Amino acid sequence: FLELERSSGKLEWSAILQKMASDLGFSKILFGLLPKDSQDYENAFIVGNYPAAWREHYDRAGYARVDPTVSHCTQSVLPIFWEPSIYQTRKQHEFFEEASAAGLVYGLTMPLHGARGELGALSFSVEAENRAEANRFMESVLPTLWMLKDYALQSGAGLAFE
Amino acid sequence: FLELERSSGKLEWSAILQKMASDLGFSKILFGLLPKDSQDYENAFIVGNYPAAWREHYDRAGYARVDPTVSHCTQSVLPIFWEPSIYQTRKQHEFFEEASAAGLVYGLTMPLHGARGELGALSFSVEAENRAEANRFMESVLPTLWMLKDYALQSGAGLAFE
Ligand SMILES: CCCCCCCCCCCC(=O)CC(=O)N[C@H]1CCOC1=O
Ligand SMILES: CCCCCCCCCCCC(=O)CC(=O)N[C@H]1CCOC1=O
Repeated sequence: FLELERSSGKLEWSAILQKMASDLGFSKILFGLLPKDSQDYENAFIVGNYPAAWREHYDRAGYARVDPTVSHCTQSVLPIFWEPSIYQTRKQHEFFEEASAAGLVYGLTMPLHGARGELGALSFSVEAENRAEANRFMESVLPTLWMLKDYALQSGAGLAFE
Repeated sequence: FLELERSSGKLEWSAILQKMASDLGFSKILFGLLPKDSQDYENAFIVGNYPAAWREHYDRAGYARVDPTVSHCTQSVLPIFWEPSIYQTRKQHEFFEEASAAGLVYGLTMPLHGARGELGALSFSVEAENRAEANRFMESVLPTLWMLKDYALQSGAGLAFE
């Protein structure tokens, strides 16, 4: 964990975080953070290895308003796993359909709530045969991810905002 | 963890929170929470089994402004262990002495920061022969406490502010 705070630049920080997650079985991650009282998702500090095309489409299509993982993070500090049942509206189902196309079917999002009011999300996406297997994979490393999201929050907020 | 969300009142919640911690090896705990922008450290939402005489003395002496765990919580999301070196000022050394006499020698504080901008702390105090062994035992249950502090913050801020 230490290496995240004693890293020095965003490039290096992002690599380390990507490697920690990868080491926990996750090939794709996203770390997004907004400062206090903000809503400018355009100017949101973003880190990880989501497909670049998905990221740009996401941002263009205003999907942050449709993404149930985002609304959830505004309302809780607890993780949300990407289950069909979180995608409820037609919009959300079509978002689900596209997101699954970019290779984001299975995963979870840890809400991020910082000391200085920072708001964010750390998502981990995993590859598996089915949901039952994906969930086993995630559940096995869940207490580590839980520590990791707070470590990432503290060090990344310092990067993004100091 | 669910037993915490499935409880109805502060009475029931506090009993569950205290029993979990005890089952985990911690004889004393303190769960304190404030709403957003609050500085009312004395008139806060408090739960746990610290000695009653300690709490009364603490608040009356405005110890939340001296107690290093509280100032750390304002700035971070990461745990502060109750190490000798965190008490640096003379006022903190006199605090440390008085807390040691309440039996609060070995422990850690988890900073709490909620979705609706809640501010607080969840403390766990352990009885051990020495700081070597205490840190050892706290090390070994830290991933569980890490998950637990967020489950307690999410359900806690509910009962307190709704
Ligand atoms: C409350 C946090 C707001 C600040 C964070 C920056 C704003 C938008 C950043 C994108 C967040 C996501 O992209 C969430 C995610 O990982 N969704 C998964 C689920 C299925 O496919 C996906 O893309
Ligand atoms: C950012 C938090 C401010 C609001 C939370 C409630 C208000 C203050 C309540 C008292 C907090 C403590 O009591 C902290 C603690 O655990 N101190 C240990 C360390 C050695 O002796 C102790 O008593």
